[PDB]
Amino acid sequence: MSIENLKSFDPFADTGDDETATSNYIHIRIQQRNGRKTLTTVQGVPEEYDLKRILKVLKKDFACNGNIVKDPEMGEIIQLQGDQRAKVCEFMISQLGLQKKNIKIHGF
Repeated sequence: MSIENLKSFDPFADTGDDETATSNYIHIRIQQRNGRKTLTTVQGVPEEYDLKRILKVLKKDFACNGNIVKDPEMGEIIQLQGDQRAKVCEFMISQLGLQKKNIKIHGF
């Protein structure tokens, strides 16, 4: 037998936030010719996900050609072809870890 030693409480504490610089966490530029061929570019991919990992998973998922390009603004614009825009955004954020601190959208 014991003397009031059941259901012991324990600490929990909390984490520590920290902001470096807000302006754009994920770039997204769409381009079309008012026809059928749909194209969408994206940038800001982390190191954990290379162009080969995104091109292999995208092409294997729903055949989403995810190649890379070099623009005069940076030189790493990941070009993604396919009518799965909302998908690339849902998969990018869901895979990035709920990243929405900022988004650089292009204006055509």
